Amino acid sequence: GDVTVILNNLLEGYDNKLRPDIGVKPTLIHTDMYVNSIGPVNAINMEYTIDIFFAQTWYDRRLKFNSTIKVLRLNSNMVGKIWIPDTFFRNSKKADAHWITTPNRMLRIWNDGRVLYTLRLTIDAECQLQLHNFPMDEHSCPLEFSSYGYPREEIVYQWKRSSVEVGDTRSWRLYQFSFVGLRNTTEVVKTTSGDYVVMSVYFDLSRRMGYFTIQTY
Amino acid sequence: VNMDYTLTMYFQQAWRDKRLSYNVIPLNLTLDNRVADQLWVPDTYFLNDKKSFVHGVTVKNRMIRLHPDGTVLYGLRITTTAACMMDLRRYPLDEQNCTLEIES
Amino acid sequence: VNMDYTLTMYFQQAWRDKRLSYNVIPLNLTLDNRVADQLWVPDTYFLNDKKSFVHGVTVKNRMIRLHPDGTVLYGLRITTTAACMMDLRRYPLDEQNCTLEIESYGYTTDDIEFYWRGDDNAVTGVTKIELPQFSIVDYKLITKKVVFSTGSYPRLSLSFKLKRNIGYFILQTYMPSILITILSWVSFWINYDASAARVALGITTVLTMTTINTHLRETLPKIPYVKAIDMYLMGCFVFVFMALLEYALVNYIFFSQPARAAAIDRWSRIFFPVVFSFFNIVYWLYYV
Amino acid sequence: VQLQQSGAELVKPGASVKLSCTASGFNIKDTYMYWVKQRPEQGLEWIGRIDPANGDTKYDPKFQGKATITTDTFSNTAYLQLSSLTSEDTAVYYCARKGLRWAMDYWGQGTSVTVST
Amino acid sequence: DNTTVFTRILDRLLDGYDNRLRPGLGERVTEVKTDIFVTSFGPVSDHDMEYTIDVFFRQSWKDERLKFKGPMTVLRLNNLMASKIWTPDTFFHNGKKSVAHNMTMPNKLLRITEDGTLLYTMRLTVRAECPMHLEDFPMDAHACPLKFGSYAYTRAEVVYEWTREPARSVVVAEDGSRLNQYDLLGQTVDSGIVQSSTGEYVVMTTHFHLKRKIGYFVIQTYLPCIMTVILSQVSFWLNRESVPARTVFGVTTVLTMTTLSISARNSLPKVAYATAMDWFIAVCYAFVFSALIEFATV
Amino acid sequence: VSDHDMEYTIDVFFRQSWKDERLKFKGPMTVLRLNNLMASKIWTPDTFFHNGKKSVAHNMTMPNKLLRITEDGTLLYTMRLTVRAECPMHLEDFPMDAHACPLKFGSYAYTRAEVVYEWTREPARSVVVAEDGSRLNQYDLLGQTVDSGIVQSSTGEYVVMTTHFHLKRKIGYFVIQTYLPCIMTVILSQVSFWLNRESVPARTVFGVTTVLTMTTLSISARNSLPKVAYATAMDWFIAVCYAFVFSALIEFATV
Amino acid sequence: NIVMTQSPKSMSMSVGERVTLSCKASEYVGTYVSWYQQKPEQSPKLLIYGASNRYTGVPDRFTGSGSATDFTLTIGSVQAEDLADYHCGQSYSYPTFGAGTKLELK
Ligand SMILES: *[C@@H]1O[C@H](CO)[C@@H](O[C@@H]2O[C@H](CO)[C@@H](O[C@@H]3O[C@H](CO[C@H]4O[C@H](CO[C@H]5O[C@H](CO)[C@@H](O)[C@H](O)[C@@H]5O[C@H]5O[C@H](CO)[C@@H](O)[C@H](O)[C@@H]5O)[C@@H](O)[C@H](O[C@H]5O[C@H](CO)[C@@H](O)[C@H](O)[C@@H]5O)[C@@H]4O)[C@@H](O)[C@H](O[C@H]4O[C@H](CO)[C@@H](O)[C@H](O)[C@@H]4O[C@H]4O[C@H](CO)[C@@H](O)[C@H](O)[C@@H]4O[C@H]4O[C@H](CO)[C@@H](O)[C@H](O)[C@@H]4O)[C@@H]3O)[C@H](O)[C@H]2NC(C)=O)[C@H](O)[C@H]1NC(C)=O
Ligand SMILES: CCCCCCCCCCCCCCCCCCCC(=O)O[C@H](COC(=O)CCCCCCCCCCCCCC)COP(=O)(O)OCCN
Ligand SMILES: CCCCCCCCCCCCCCCCCCCC(=O)O[C@H](COC(=O)CCCCCCCCCCCCCC)COP(=O)(O)OCCN
Ligand SMILES: *[C@@H]1O[C@H](CO)[C@@H](O[C@@H]2O[C@H](CO)[C@@H](O[C@@H]3O[C@H](CO)[C@@H](O)[C@H](O)[C@@H]3O)[C@H](O)[C@H]2NC(C)=O)[C@H](O)[C@H]1NC(C)=O
Ligand SMILES: *[C@@H]1O[C@H](CO)[C@@H](O[C@@H]2O[C@H](CO)[C@@H](O[C@@H]3O[C@H](CO)[C@@H](O)[C@H](O)[C@@H]3O)[C@H](O)[C@H]2NC(C)=O)[C@H](O)[C@H]1NC(C)=O
Ligand SMILES: *[C@@H]1O[C@H](CO)[C@@H](O[C@@H]2O[C@H](CO)[C@@H](O)[C@H](O)[C@H]2NC(C)=O)[C@H](O)[C@H]1NC(C)=O
Ligand SMILES: C[C@]12CC[C@H](OS(=O)(=O)O)CC1=CC[C@@H]1[C@@H]2CC[C@]2(C)C(=O)CC[C@@H]12
Ligand SMILES: *[C@@H]1O[C@H](CO)[C@@H](O)[C@H](O)[C@H]1NC(C)=O
Ligand SMILES: *[C@@H]1O[C@H](CO)[C@@H](O)[C@H](O)[C@H]1NC(C)=O
Repeated sequence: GDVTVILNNLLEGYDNKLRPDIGVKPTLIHTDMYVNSIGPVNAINMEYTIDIFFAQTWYDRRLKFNSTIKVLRLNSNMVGKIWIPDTFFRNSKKADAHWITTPNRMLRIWNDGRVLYTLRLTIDAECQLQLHNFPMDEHSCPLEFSSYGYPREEIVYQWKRSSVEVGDTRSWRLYQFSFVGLRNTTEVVKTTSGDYVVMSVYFDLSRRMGYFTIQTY
Repeated sequence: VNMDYTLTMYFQQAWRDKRLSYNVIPLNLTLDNRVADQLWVPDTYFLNDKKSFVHGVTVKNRMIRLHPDGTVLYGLRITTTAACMMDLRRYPLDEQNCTLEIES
Repeated sequence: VNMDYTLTMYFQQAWRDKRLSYNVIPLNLTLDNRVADQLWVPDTYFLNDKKSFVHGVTVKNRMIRLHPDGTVLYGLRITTTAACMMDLRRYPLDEQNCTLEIESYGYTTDDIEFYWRGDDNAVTGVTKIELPQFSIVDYKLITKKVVFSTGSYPRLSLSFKLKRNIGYFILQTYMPSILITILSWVSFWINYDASAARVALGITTVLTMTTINTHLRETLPKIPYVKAIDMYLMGCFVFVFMALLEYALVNYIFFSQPARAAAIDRWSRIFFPVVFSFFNIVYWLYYV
Repeated sequence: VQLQQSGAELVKPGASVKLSCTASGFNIKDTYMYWVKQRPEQGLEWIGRIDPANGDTKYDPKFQGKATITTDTFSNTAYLQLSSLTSEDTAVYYCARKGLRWAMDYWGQGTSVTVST
Repeated sequence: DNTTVFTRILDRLLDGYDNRLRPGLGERVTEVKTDIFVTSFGPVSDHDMEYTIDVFFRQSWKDERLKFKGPMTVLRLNNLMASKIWTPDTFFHNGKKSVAHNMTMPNKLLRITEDGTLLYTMRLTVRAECPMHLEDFPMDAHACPLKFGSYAYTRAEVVYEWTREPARSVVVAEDGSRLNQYDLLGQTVDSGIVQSSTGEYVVMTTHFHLKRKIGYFVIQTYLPCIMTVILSQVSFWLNRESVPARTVFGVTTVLTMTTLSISARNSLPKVAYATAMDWFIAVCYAFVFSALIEFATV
Repeated sequence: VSDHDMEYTIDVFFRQSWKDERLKFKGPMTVLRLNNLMASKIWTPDTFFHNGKKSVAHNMTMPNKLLRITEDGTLLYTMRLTVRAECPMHLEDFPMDAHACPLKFGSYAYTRAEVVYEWTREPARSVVVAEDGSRLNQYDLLGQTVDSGIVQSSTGEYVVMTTHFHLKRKIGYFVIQTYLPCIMTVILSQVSFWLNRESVPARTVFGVTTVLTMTTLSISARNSLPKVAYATAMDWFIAVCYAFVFSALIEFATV
Repeated sequence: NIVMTQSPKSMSMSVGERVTLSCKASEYVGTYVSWYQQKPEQSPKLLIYGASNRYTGVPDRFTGSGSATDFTLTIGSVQAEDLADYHCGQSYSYPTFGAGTKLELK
């Protein structure tokens, strides 16, 4: 009906290569998560699998419409036509989105340009476990993400108050360890390209004794 | 056993394209990584790699940043399984010399 | 362990499209393999495949070939890892039979018709297949019309019959157990006064047998029934255990009456090989 | 949205009665159509359902052969025909359509059949 | 020359169609009638606590923008037309790595009925998660779930529903059982609503009840354990003068029990509680150790 | 060279060159060293390896390809690709065998009447091997041997370019892992004869342990090779050593 | 055939008190138990579709409570027009209803 007209007017004269406010101010991106399950923490490879629902929300004054409908709710068919920040996880050995049956993505464009972009991820993050005190050892190892090409002067990330929210913590594949808590952190790193805003989520794992108690002791 | 090593790097190249030169604005443009399919980028390959891939989450992990004088800055995030033959005649008191060769 | 098998084939299909009919040039056109993305090709899929791919070096290995009357030929070079559910109740003396079901996905039987071209020379290159373990005994081509809740779709089936070779297993797992039993039999020619020698024999033999068994089971999946090799190993272990318990029975009544002990040792020397040969013969006649 | 059943019937024992249920407000090809009987002062009882898009009809094991359910997509009607009836099935027959969670949201009004002489 | 008229029909269908808008965007909640046909229940990986399942995932909604009037009633179109229309974005809530088959062409289907009722089936290989409580190993029974819902569409927009009676929706083929270790008993479907930070979503659930087969564990753990215990108790009928014989019996039986415990614990995931087989092996170890202690006392 | 799969990996620079008269040009330059995406807009032969299993065409960072259009229409098209080809082996002389692993490649869909292949240089000097280009841990590459032939499929009559790589296994590893322990076990079993006859437990232990060791060794040594249905040479050696050991045990029993 | 044992058979209760009805299924019925309210000389009206989901137009004093086999219908402040039969019917399989509970005022 008229939603087609709105969607056509939003993409007329739209360049998805230019971040919103390209020459004015940095783009503030609010990031949230939802940890489905923290997969097996195998110490041999110093890695651990995690499955999350990464949500990024920012303001785009170009996707600003004026109609009776307040919010436009869209699937992954319009994600490749607007600007999308290039958030990558700096400590992920191998990670990939989900594509069955349709690309697991969500795009919600509010009335004042506020965009929400949500996707499903399975990240094999890396953390060098200090294997002293084994098997009576406790680790707290992170998941770090930041923009790739945009330095601190262009893209600034910022946690929400209730950003990271774990699930049930019971149907997870944490066999040898036990989830005890988490904490979010924001810092600034220096690279050959520029200064980047690096966000981190630290998960605290405590190795529960058992398997080793009955396997070797 | 496989005689190879795996490394993850931020491979970055910098050339000067006199066609992508502008002077009306003074800032360094950082375009979306989808414009790297419309520009010219050098055909750099690693000779002794076996399996390689540019990370692709949440987008294709590459940067393409122009400068007002034409300088193009093109970065990737690669994970190469470079092959290096090892001489184990003094195992385990041995020193391996594993290299990575970058060629056009 | 995965109950699958990988086969590489040159899969060719031939239909008749009247829209691709030309009567100007008299030669059978052979176009680049990229024009197949602009024609109609049937939606054929293998029902029992798990991981397959068209070889893509140096190009996508496919052939498209028109004819001046509309006939289209369309070949691919596929490598399917089909699923092969095996009944291992006779392993390793077993003959397997697992198929390759070729069905059309979208089009019912009132929209497409599958048929082997030649109907007996359709599948070639089977008598040149040299497997390291099995050996193709027979192959059959079938034509059916399966029924799902969305219609009745055509189906072709290509079925092999692989008979497993027994040389490797006779070499690796039957002979060591047989020779371990022969060694266990030596414990009867030793005098019954020797308590360490005979015990050493019987205990080393027992442990050896059981370890061999456990190791042999690591190469197979968690199959809940008793294979043939498992039956042989259990019989050999029973024979070893009986030898050890016959030395123990001799050692029990040795001090009381050595005549009975010597008689039992003679009877064992005579009747362990006889019972073992009888069991071995009935085994190799029940399975072969 | 509005299901109109037939009127009351006074049928002799040993005959066949065909009750009609006209659906106004929707198309019967979208949902199923259940037929329910209820004897006086007793619980509801299922007779059978029909999928008007195909014609697949399922019946209660104790109603198989006695009743048959047909449809008419042009007039959006469901017909229930009682093949052979005794003097005991003097109940009230309701016509219902399946709802959201497989419930029967919209019922008919009831054609109270009567078997006597 | 039906090709031209059917091309005209298709071009009229897609003329003025927006595949970014669900059918009935303003005045309706889309009703997706799903269905599943399990062609083969794959092997339940006990190490990863996952399981594979090969399905014919069927969906069917009502699109009023795809009404036509021609010679045919049902348009059995190609799987490439399904990308130019709106199709629900059903994702599996617990699937780990699902693949959609592309041999030899995309294994999909699309039948557009004349009144707009669509039908869209896919052939999937879902590797879902089956959390297991291995406290009765190897006499345990599991209920492996399969939850699928919509992404980006809350409950006020896209509601899912089974297409037949919920008891007859999930069908399993007769010969489709790649289970070598377990034994599939039956399915059990259910429909609920999950809250979230974004909205309320409809979630369809399907549990496949399993039951492990104890034959292999019997053969490879319980028989060797019992035989070792017997071989150990044999050391009591030997005379007291033969010390080395009984010492060999005891030591070798203790070593055999140790290696049996080791080989029995390797099959299971690295779990941090004690299973039933663990208790059996502990008791057999206690018996052999007590036999050795009794011989030492004698 | 993987012995279990009877396959071998190779990493080549596949160069091809034909003459397309539709690409004649006269300009300031003689040759045009164009990108690798221009090669997707012209005709390029569809060469495939008749005995390849899973070959990859490297595209790191860009697609690894090369296209040079000479001014007279002559094209040069080079690819960099890893081929995982098949190599059926006859292991009756294991571990003292020698193989000739082939690399056959021809065209797909173009018969002999349409596309014919040839070597660019002399057939002896075509397939070149780099000096430091050898990842053979166990084997030893002797030399290449090329040939051209004509095969017949169900579709037509094609031209097949064959290349054999002559390999010769190194016995160094198998000596120390199988033949030395077997010989040492045989010697250890023959030591039992020099012991005194009044020491039954010692000689019995010798015999039973030597037999157990021989059994474990015969099981371990077979694990390396694929499950073939004939007896290799190492298997014959192991069988003879097992014979000797068992005969020594039976000689102690007789004594 | 799934049978639904509904309890009690017939209850009498005064105005304004909380009341509860129980419906125990024989086999498994996930949440496909519906509650219908049939007033005398009328057709049954759907109250609770699925377990614990009021139908459009149902007062908030009706509440469902679901499980695998046991289901409950609780009415809160009971008014004077709630004197009718209350049938529970599963739909996980071919629909089978319960016997119904004659609610009464006293
Ligand atoms: C070296 O060579 C390598 C091999 O060539 C090469 O890898 C290839 O890279 C390219 C580019 O990076 C990949 O192509 C992209 O893939 C994206 C997603 O990839 C995932 O999925 C593919 C499989 O793709 C199927 O499934 C998706 C999801 O359903 C479909 O969207 C696809 O179309 C495709 O569907 C077909 O196949 C199905 C069977 O699988 C059928 O069922 C179906 O019916 C179709 O027939 C996987 O293979 C990927 O795995 C690989 O990549 C991951 C990355 O992490 C690796 O980890 C992994 O190991 C594998 O390597 C992965 O899982 C596509 O989304 C993408 O297409 C979009 O983008 C392009 C460019 O922007 C658009 O032009 C295009 O139109 C698509 O955009 C539309 O759709 C998106 C949906 O999100 C919309 O948001 C967007 O707005 C747009 O919609 C608009 O247009 C639509 C029409 O296009 C229209 O319908 C809409 O309405 C709207 O108008 C692109 O295809 C390719 O997959 C890789 N291949 C392999 C084998 O990896 C590698 O890069 C090379 N290296 C270098 C250094 O160069
Ligand atoms: C339903 C059964 C479930 C039980 C679970 C485990 C049980 C283990 C197996 C049974 C234990 C003993 C069996 C019964 C006792 C034997 C009867 C005669 C022995 C006897 O007379 O008692 C003294 C103890 O000897 C002995 O028998 C010494 C050994 C007994 C215990 C040794 C401790 C071993 C610890 C095992 C655990 C270690 C690892 C576990 C993971 C001998 O001498 P006396 O002079 O005192 O007799 C006094 C008279 N003259
Ligand atoms: C159960 C106990 C086990 C535990 C430990 C056992 C062994 C430890 C004993 C320590 C001392 C042993 C002495 C060994 C010296 C070094 C062994 C390296 C062998 C080796 O790799 O040489 C290959 C020579 O190939 C050849 O041509 C050699 C093959 C011919 C071997 C002849 C065998 C001797 C038979 C006569 C024995 C007489 C018995 C008494 C009657 C190399 O080969 P490459 O391919 O790397 O190239 C290079 C030249 N070829
Ligand atoms: C799954 O199988 C289907 C069909 O076999 C594949 O579809 C094919 O995908 C390729 C690449 O996207 C298409 O080629 C493209 O054609 C466009 C012109 O429309 C051109 O601009 C592009 O540069 C590219 O050459 C091809 O047309 C298409 N074929 C069909 C019949 O749709 C699909 O890629 C396969 N997916 C996977 C993951 O293997
Ligand atoms: C391997 O296993 C397959 C699967 O069981 C065997 O296929 C079966 O072959 C027989 C004989 O060709 C088929 O019987 C035929 O049935 C039709 C039914 O009308 C009848 O007209 C024929 O005269 C014949 O009786 C049987 O249907 C077929 N199985 C299925 C499921 O269709 C195959 O024979 C086995 N052997 C080999 C070497 O593959
Ligand atoms: C996640 O990040 C937010 C933002 O940094 C943290 O919220 C702050 O919490 C501290 C103490 O709890 C307050 O003093 C601040 O006022 C909060 N800031 C905002 C913007 O709300 C939150 O604590 C972090 N979560 C953790 C560490 O678990
Ligand atoms: C031979 C065995 C038992 C099995 C083990 O032998 S091993 O070759 O497998 O380690 C350990 C071992 C060492 C000492 C051996 C013993 C068997 C019994 C013996 C001969 C006695 O009466 C006195 C010395 C004893
Ligand atoms: C652009 O990058 C160059 C490289 O260091 C830097 O000197 C210059 O300041 C940058 N431009 C701006 C506007 O910061
Ligand atoms: C085309 O193919 C047919 C069948 O293979 C053959 O009979 C005919 O001669 C071919 N045409 C030409 C021009 O070779």
